Amino acid sequence: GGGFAVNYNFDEIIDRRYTNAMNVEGYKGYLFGDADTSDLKDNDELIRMWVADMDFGTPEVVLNAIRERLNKKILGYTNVFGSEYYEAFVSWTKKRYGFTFSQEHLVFSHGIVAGLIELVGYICDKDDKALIVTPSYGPFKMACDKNHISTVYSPLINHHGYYEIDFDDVRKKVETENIKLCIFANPHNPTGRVWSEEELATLGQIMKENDVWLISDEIHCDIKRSGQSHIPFAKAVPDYDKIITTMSQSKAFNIAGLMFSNIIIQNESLLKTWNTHHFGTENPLSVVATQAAYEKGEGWLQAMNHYLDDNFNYLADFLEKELPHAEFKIPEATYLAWVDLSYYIKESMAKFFIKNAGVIIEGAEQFVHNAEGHIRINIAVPREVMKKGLQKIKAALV
Amino acid sequence: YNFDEIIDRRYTNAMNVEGYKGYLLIRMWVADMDFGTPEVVLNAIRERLNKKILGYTNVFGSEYYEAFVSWTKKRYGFTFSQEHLVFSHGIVAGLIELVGYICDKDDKALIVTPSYGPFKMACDKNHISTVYSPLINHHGYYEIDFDDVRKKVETENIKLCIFANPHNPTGRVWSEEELATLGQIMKENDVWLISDEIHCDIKRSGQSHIPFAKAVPDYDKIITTMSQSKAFNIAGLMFSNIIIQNESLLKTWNTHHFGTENPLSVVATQAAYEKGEGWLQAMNHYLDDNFNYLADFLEKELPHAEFKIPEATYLAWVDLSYYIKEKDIDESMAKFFIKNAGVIIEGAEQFVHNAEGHIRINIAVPREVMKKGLQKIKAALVENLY
Ligand SMILES: Cc1ncc(COP(=O)(O)O)c(C/N=C2\CONC2=O)c1O
Ligand SMILES: Cc1ncc(COP(=O)(O)O)c(C/N=C2\CONC2=O)c1O
Repeated sequence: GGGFAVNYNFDEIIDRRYTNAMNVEGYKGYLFGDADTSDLKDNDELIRMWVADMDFGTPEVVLNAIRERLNKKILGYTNVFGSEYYEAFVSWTKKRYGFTFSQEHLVFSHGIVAGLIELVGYICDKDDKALIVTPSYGPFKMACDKNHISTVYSPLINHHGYYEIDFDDVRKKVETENIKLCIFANPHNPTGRVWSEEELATLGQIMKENDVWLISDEIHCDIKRSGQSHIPFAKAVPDYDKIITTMSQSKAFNIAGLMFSNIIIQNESLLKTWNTHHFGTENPLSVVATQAAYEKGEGWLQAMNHYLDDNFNYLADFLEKELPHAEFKIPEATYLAWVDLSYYIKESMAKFFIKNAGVIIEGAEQFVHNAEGHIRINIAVPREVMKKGLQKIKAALV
Repeated sequence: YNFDEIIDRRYTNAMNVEGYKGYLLIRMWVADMDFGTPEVVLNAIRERLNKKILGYTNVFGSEYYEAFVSWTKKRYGFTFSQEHLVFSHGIVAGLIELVGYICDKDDKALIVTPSYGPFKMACDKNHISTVYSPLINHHGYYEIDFDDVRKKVETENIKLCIFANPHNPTGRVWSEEELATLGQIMKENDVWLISDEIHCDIKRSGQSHIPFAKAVPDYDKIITTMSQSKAFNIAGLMFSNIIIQNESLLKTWNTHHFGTENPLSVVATQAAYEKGEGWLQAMNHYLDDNFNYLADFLEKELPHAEFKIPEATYLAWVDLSYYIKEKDIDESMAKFFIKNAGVIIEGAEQFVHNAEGHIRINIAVPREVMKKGLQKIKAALVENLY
């Protein structure tokens, strides 16, 4: 059955020390690069609310699938054979979004950023340009950089944390610049928008009219407030084979470390390129984990989302009371809160909050453009941890 | 340990079982083992699952480095610097990336042949042309043609040599003298060398491994790749070591490399270094006994085949030229043996060049499986021969 009867405990404090977790160990390198961080007090017991992995356990249904695979004793060369994996994945997309795609069109990457890097290389020639809306998940730009593809930004319009696409701006840029590709988060990181069919259709008709490819990164699509629906870009715009879809269970099931992602490529030419040029076999533990999420993970994921919704409600009340000049809207999707602290801001905000709050967040410097004065707070943590972090953030701003 | 155990590989999406009607029944083909990954490794992965979260991971601090370098020191007297250790998702992914950084459009790569095929495919993926130096064959004992290598390096724009130490498919464990001589050629011509040492811990009693960078310590363009994937039967975990001693290339890697690591892959690999030596020694003893049977079997039952016990690997390289000519076999020997023996092997076609007439037999299998496979191979060859 679907996992609805089990009581889960999202309040559980799970120790992440001595696990080589980037969340615990690697904030200085990620946030500050090669810069000197000697001014940071090494012995600060930091509350982690930065990188997008969860402090909630990967559900036992997923972990038990990995255990059963280990019991088969050999961890040799693996690939996705037959149709069982495909059937599990398309069953999920059909059921949840009315989205179907052919088995031939499904290929695999070792995480979605690796997929983006490879895709951009195949799609874009040296003098082609890519468009992103801003603020943006940073690896969308890094994937272009890695391929020597220049990026153009279209800043989203912001009303008090409710963001929308400036279609006039996108259209102008697509028409006047050599834009070959748009990389797009549906739903959006860091703003949390769940795009409507109408928004996606409007963007799709700009892309079709201008022969622009669009990669829809839907990795956050199953993390959303109760009652929200997700519409895949390729469902909203079903008449264009240059929409590529990326989805995984990494975010939803807290298995980013397993590096196994779905890429749906509807363009026969690009698919041939992928098929003949893509190198890599698959990790058996990663594939069994992901398949287990699709087949068995429904109940747990619902419970996780319900708990997150209560965390967002607490956060909203907390900000209203304790930081009334901050601006926040509960996002429609993701476990990431985007908070405008422009009023309180008088060095990078990530450095500020580590030094002055003992809290690790992400700031404007992590989101490319159009992010001034904001932080991103990861609240996929026990409510008690979130409370402690919010208290420290508040103390530092006042 | 019970290396005789028959482990079911069906319903595990294993290439070895599902893929052979695609890469081109008793399975003796692709290089993973039918021996279980050792419990000391599996139990490390189980312990890591008990920590509940499988999030973003990298190699932090020095415990991994300490484990790996203690292994290389103990076993080969080889040490290297922590700063020079980076990671790839398997060695072929690492080769593809390294070739891209090292070589430009009109640089060529050199490989000795016969070769592991992905050495050439790593060059093809980077649009780098490959040049072949055929090894010299003395009745299944292979040697480098130093005259040929010297010529090719001097008279063509060879930027990189990709080298297997020990060698696949011939099994050669190169001597200090061989490595020193080859290294000096490369040093004098300013040629990068990638020494792929993935088979280095699978070797006969009485054979000792010398890393290329140990034999040739004063040339910083020797790159070493090592893994526990072959030795511990964990190729599915896709996690590999690369030792880059050249500061410019290391800077390029650190700036341009993308990827995090799989926590289950890292724990597994670290466990093999920290706890694996006893199982590995036992496995090697059992493999040696498989080779002794194979050598006896071929001498008695297929006397026209040419075969030498390989110094390393679990892979037997067998010249069947005599039989192919006498029978006028006009299909690949992998098709021949699937159809006529019900045995899957790798034919000459998988090994780039200088391979015609040979097959490669994987004998990292229970001894009774190997015996059954060798019986069927022999029967298909001697049918209607005197
Ligand atoms: C839009 C988007 N695409 C792709 C990825 C990568 O997912 P993977 O396949 O690597 O699991 C992320 C991860 N979000 C990152 C992780 O750290 N903070 C973030 O926002 C993301 O937000
Ligand atoms: C010399 C050499 N290098 C690298 C690899 C790749 O190892 P990975 O990092 O992927 O574990 C192999 C695997 N040998 C292959 C595997 O199948 N048949 C063969 O000959 C090999 O022989």
